[PDB]
Amino acid sequence: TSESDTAGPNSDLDVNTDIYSKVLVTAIYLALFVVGTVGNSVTLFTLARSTVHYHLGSLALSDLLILLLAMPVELYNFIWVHHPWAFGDAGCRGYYFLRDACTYATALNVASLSVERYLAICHPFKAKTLMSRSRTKKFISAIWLASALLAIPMLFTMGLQNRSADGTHPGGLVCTPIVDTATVKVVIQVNTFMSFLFPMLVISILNTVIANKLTVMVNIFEMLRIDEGLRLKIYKDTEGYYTIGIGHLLTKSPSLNAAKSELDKAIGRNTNGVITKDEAEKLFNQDVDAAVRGILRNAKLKPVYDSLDAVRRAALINMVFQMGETGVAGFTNSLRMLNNKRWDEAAVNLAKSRWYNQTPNRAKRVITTFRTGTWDAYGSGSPGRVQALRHGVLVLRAVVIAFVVCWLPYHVRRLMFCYISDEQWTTFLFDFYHYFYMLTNALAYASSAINPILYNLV
Amino acid sequence: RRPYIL
Repeated sequence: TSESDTAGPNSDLDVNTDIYSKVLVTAIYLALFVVGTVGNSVTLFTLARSTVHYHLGSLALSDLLILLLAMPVELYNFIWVHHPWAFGDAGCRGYYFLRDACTYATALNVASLSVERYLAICHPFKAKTLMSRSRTKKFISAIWLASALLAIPMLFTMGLQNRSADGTHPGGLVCTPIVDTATVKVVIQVNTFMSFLFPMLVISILNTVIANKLTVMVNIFEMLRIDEGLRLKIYKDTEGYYTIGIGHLLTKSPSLNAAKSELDKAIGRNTNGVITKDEAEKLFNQDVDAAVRGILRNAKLKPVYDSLDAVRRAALINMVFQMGETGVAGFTNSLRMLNNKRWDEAAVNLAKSRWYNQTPNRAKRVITTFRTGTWDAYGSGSPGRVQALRHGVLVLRAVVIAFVVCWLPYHVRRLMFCYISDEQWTTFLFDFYHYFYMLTNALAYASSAINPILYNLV
Repeated sequence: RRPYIL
């Protein structure tokens, strides 16, 4: 009415958020937009010049698109001027489509980034030969393609709507879901589960598995470098064979030139019968996963290996390294004792075996490891290598913590929007929801500035 | 009054 009143009967759409909080959120938003712009750009710019950056570069793009596309509009029509929507029906359908499609791309990348890491650390014989530049290329194109398909429902759920008390007005046009609560409910759930819960489970599970493998590699390194011995020259095995390094069986052929011949199909130089320390650990890392694979494809060794902690797994690998998959699987009562976590019982029975009599000094160190779950029988260890272990664990935790700290309140807010029915919305829940809106999204935007810092420390 | 901003 009036045609002379601009702010008409739109009182039911008003939001009572203070201008002081608006100033604070805008300042917080300006800080996040500045850091996130440079951080994601520098990561994206320096990339254009080991395919683990293709995922990092993909993540660096999606975080930047969130700051450039969704942040300005939200700062105007969702923070400062809640109504009316100043971008039309096409803008209403387009904004919520892109904001969700890019949110998927970030969440799916964060998951896919840790998937490649899991395939790089926990499985060295399935990735070194199977991943190509072409596979990783299209794998990322599928991430963006699936993210755009999952955001298609937003083109139908959202839309322009006039909620002014007057039949017609301009100040009543709002960008709100144009479907019933049941349809809004289903759309928000599938969105919430797919992005939030799929990564959160995939991120936290795979990262926990990565932390154990890295701890095993730190434990198995010193245990075998002490018992098996590190020798940079060719020496004769106890059984009369040619070995080198950390017990790298070269060949059973008695020809020394043939042993020198095979000694460098893996090393890559001519050497003339000598290798370096860094080369020995490369042969060691290959010989370790071979023992790990035989343990995993064995049904008599895997249940024991799974129930053991990181330290006791190294003791098992220590035994598999010396005797083989069959020789260790010959132990059948002790493995069941190790499976029941009866350490003192298993420690005594192994002291009866032939393997304990052949190498008494080493067997006690392996047995003592099964007793205490610590490597104290091998000393304190190398502090330089063991600290890099502690670094990577906290980084894996940071990736999990940042994803939940930044995106849990965001999805929780949208659940409030559709699950609190009409009868439960008091005046306080309305004002809280809009103050709650500022906090959840500032945390959501923070991931666009935090990720270029975390994932560039990996 | 349910909110309209998602």
